Amino acid sequence: GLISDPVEVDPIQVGRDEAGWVQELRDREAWPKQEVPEQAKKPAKVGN
Amino acid sequence: AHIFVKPELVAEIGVKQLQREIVLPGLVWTNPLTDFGGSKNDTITVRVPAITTA
Repeated sequence: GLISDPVEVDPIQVGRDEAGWVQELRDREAWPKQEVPEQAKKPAKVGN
Repeated sequence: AHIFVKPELVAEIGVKQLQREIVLPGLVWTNPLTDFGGSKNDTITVRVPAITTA
């Protein structure tokens, strides 16, 4: 690419999102209270 | 019909914009982990030890 080009996608960001350990929360301002997101209910991995 | 040239002058008397006191940061477990750049996917995996059944 070029130095002046817009910043491209970070592979670390893609892997971080695909691992699924970034914490999703509730809007804290939405009424009625939101349902708990699926990532917030995922069991601990059996392996690593 | 006397006119006097006087300056508008600005004072500080202690009227500040009321702001909250900060208490949450000292109550939360902070930085048990630090080497996020140095681990894969910026993720440090925490191990939960095993439990056996009899």
